[PDB]
Amino acid sequence: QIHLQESGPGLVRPSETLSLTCDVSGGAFNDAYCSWIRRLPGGSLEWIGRISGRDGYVESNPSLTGRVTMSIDATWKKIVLRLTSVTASDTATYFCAGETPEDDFGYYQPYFKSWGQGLLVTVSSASTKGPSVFPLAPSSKSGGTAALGCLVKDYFPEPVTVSWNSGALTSGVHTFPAVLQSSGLYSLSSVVTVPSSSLGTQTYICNVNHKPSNTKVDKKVEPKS
Amino acid sequence: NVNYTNNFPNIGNITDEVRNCSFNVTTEIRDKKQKVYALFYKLDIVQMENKNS
Amino acid sequence: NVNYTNNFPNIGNITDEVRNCSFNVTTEIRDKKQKVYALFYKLDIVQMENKNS
Amino acid sequence: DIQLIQSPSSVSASVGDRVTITCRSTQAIGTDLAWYQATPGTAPKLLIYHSFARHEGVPSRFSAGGSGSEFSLTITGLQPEDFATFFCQHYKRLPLTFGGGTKVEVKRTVAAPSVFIFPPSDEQLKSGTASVVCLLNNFYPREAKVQWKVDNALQSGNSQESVTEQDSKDSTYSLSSTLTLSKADYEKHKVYACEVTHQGLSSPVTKSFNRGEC
Ligand SMILES: *[C@@H]1O[C@H](CO)[C@@H](O)[C@H](O)[C@H]1NC(C)=O
Repeated sequence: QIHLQESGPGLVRPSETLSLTCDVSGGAFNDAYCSWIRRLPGGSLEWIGRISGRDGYVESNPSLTGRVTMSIDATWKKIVLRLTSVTASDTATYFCAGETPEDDFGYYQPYFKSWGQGLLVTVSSASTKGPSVFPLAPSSKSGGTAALGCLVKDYFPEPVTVSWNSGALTSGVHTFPAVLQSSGLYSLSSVVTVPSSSLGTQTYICNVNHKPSNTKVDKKVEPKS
Repeated sequence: NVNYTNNFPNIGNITDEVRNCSFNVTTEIRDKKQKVYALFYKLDIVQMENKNS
Repeated sequence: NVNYTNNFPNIGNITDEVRNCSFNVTTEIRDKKQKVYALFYKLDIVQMENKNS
Repeated sequence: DIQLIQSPSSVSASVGDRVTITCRSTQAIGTDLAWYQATPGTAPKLLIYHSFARHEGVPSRFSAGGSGSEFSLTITGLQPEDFATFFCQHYKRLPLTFGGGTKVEVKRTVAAPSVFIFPPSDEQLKSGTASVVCLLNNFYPREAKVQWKVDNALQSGNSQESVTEQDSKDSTYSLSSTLTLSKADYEKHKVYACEVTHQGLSSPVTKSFNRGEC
């Protein structure tokens, strides 16, 4: 079957020539073409230059004409790229896709059907280890509700697991989406939705379940009036 | 179509007497071709080799 | 060109009226193609899709 | 070389609505345009190839068609799975460009939020940066226009604003007003105030912050 999977090197460092490998589920591209797809975080996405599976020809993004190179050989299941000069806009979810070999309307029309797993490959400029937790103690125990929370700044690598109350979530807990920073590190402010009825008794301990650290720093509601 | 087709003579139908044919036409993209379909009678097409051509 | 050019009418010049077109066509040999560049006036040329050629 | 506006940018609809998305192309591309369904967390799947040929497997609810520079994909039987963005892809000329982004949203679960002020705890004050939060809980839609005054000014970046995506248990939105500002100017401005209004809020309120012990 023509099913695709790619991981390459994962999260990388800027100003370096990365190599994002990709694989096939046995559907050899003997006549079809393979291609890359870059999907920016949210919103739109951009197409990276496709490859000619049958021949040795390489097509590229006009703005990135010389930046992309791939390795092709007799086996059709091994497609690995050699993207050069990774930039700040390369932090996106890459993809693999297979060109239509034949159809009743046309033959090589790019209406990609087979698609890969897809992973978020970033361009974070530094490792910078892991996050820290910041409480959100309310003024009271305009509004009558007092909502606590947490702030987990500079977490790496993307992603890092977070839960609540050792997994024993009580009611309507949630987490904010991942947002990057200008320096390259990833920060988040894990604040939970709080009802305007049960106050002074509810507890929302923040479970930052980082892979090496895995700490469960306490966080409760207290007056700050 | 209408199956009855008001068949007074009931002689038959064109089916299995014409060969609905298509051929490639060039395009700007490298190695990409379309189909320009047409209908031709069997008396104006022959096959030499390369079955289904 | 020279500066004055003896501009009797002062009406303009061939710029924005002639185009430098550099296409590629065959020679007398059926298997030899060369980039032939020629000048054609804008009244002899129409613009088609992919609006850069 | 052929950008695709794909207007409108956003739309909210319920199950089995009659919302349509029209793809705006910079030049005529004939009928060479494809479609994709970007279900959250998954790769896009082709929906309408050749701009009118319905893909195999998927039903005929996708009332698509059109030729020239305009293409509309109207959905009849809207489904919970179909609530995802759509990207129409042209393939007539190189390079290939995708759609501009058309996120589709549920119409339901109109819930109102509750906003409050929250002073920094010990960990923020001892650390370099603290935060003043005007947390928004269970609101709708994504038009939370939080206003912040800091010495007669508003600053971005530290205003870590990222509204959560639509939920399935509550199908509403949660957003916080975290202001990660260092005490050099955070603690400098004694009094803060967040000005928020929301159409889901019948009576939007403005919350003002008092410096720490104050
Ligand atoms: C004609 O020459 C141009 C210039 O390199 C080239 O791009 C084009 O492919 C040529 N046309 C042919 C070989 O038919």
